[PDB]
Amino acid sequence: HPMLAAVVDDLATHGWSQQAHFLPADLVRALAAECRRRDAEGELNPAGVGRGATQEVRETIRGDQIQWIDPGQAEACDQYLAAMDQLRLAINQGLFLGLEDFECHFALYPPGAFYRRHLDRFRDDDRRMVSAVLYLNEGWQPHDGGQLRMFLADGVEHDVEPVAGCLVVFLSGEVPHEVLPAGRERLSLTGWFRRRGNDPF
Amino acid sequence: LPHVNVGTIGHVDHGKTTLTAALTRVCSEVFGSKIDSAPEEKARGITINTAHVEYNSTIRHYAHVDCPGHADYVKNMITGAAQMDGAILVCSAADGPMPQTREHILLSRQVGVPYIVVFLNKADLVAELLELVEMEVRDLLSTYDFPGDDTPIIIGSARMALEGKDDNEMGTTAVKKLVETLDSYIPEPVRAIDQPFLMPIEDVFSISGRGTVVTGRIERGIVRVQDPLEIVGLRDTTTTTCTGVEMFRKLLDEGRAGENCGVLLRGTKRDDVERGQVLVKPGSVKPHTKFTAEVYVLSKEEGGRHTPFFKGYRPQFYFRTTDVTGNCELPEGVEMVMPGDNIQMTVTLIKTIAMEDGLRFAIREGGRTVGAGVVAKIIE
Ligand SMILES: Nc1nc2c(ncn2[C@@H]2O[C@H](COP(=O)(O)OP(=O)(O)O)[C@@H](O)[C@H]2O)c(=O)[nH]1
Ligand SMILES: O=C(O)CNC(=O)C(=O)O
Ligand SMILES: [Mg+2]
Ligand SMILES: [Mn+2]
Repeated sequence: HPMLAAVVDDLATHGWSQQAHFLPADLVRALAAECRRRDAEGELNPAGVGRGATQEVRETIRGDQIQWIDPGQAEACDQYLAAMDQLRLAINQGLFLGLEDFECHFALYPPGAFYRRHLDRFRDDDRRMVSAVLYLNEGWQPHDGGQLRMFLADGVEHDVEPVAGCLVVFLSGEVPHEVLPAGRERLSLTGWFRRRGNDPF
Repeated sequence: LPHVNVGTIGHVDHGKTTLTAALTRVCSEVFGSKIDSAPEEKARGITINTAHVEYNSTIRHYAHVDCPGHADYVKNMITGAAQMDGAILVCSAADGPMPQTREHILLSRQVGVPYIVVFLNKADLVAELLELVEMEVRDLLSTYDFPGDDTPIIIGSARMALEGKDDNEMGTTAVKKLVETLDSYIPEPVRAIDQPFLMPIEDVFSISGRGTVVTGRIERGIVRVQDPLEIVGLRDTTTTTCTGVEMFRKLLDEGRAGENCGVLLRGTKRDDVERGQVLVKPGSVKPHTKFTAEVYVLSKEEGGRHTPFFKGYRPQFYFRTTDVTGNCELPEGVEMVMPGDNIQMTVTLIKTIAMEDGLRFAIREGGRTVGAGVVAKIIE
């Protein structure tokens, strides 16, 4: 509750926020467990890059394996979606960003996979406003690599280890970032809040 | 260099795709002239098969839309994925007007395409029918309320121009002539920010101490502090003044097209305004309920219905930021409608909504999109 006020303040003053233990450890383990359960059934596939007709799996840019999440698949996820929707509304009431909906997927980087430097917002579609990433990895350590690296204002770089419970939120149109290789499995829940476009369809 | 949207329409095999390459070369020779790394998105929706090219004349910059299949033209024109400020109808002297020629002129009228310019292709193959063919097409246009008698018509062969290989005045010269015509006939379009203010309302808050706030993304125009405003839709129209614009906790003196912000009203109570309404420059847009609309029904494969529908279809019509139920009235002889098909209907809404000719909307049956339409003619 007060932890949401923090994210909203952070986005306002800095354009990004990280919060430790955003969800309780019990729910985080279940989200990690749902991710593994999916992998075990071949339901995660190579993630791609770009939009529309030029969307391609390019493995020299992005190598994580993914699956989109919808309501009714698992109560752990329903709980996640609910937390995220509480965030969406906080951000709307405090910053007037006009977030309408939320895309998110489970993401598994096998060891060696990475995601080169990029913006989350598409070059020719500006609907993405806020990015949110929740990590699910227990006993992470600096020798394991695999950090998100964010390029902030004034040349400043900031690394975030992908530690269970940790949530990172940033302005999708404004914070370039990349994921470095890791020596072990790297689970996460990445998504984007987005605002109105030019059409409903 | 102003940005003018343009595109080729006409029957198949008549040489649309060819006049497209032709235009690039004639301009590039006679008029000067990276991958996206962002993560993929969830859905995708309609698949628009659409090609794009760019070419510059001395006066202006053109964005050009060509399409493979007729069906592609229908989806792209109705959604706005291919919205033109003026269209280039391609018709051939060789064959003359054919079905998809009529359907496209008609379709352009429905969708609100302002201006149409004609290029009579395959002139190389001719004589004397050029007089007669112009007569026909001119009336063909006039039949659908385009200035068919006062419309420009350039004659030539794009395949020459493309190889050009100007043999008569019918080659490179005629394409130069077509571009010259676009420069002349199609007026510079009015930028969103130069249009009357409009903002569809999403949330409605009351921030302790500073009054009532409505949020959204501004569609067009500019709102400044102490601007008069109307709230239009779902309810009797109301007036108000803007007392501030907020964005990321910063106070601005004006809000601009494209910006997501909160607008502060004077006096207006939190319960006197709701999602779906639009915040508007007074007398700029009016409330309406009955209209004629071109609609494309989504395919099964595109997330649409698995089965047709019939008279008395009462689905949800999504206008900017909210749903509203509507009765559908099909033309005579029309009993069924197949997923992937497109047809005209007369819609009557349960409540009033802010609309103008040319407004795009979605049709939804239980949350998910099953059709996409555009407003053709306001009736009541
Ligand atoms: N001789 C001649 N053939 C043409 C001309 N324009 C188009 N064609 C022929 O029509 C073929 C296919 O036309 P295309 O441009 O694909 O028509 P579209 O379906 O309307 O795009 C071309 O490759 C040419 O063979 C022309 O000006 N002269
Ligand atoms: O995995 C991370 O830490 C960061 N996620 C992304 O950059 C992404 O999926 O767009
Ligand atoms: Mg073609
Ligand atoms: Mn990213």
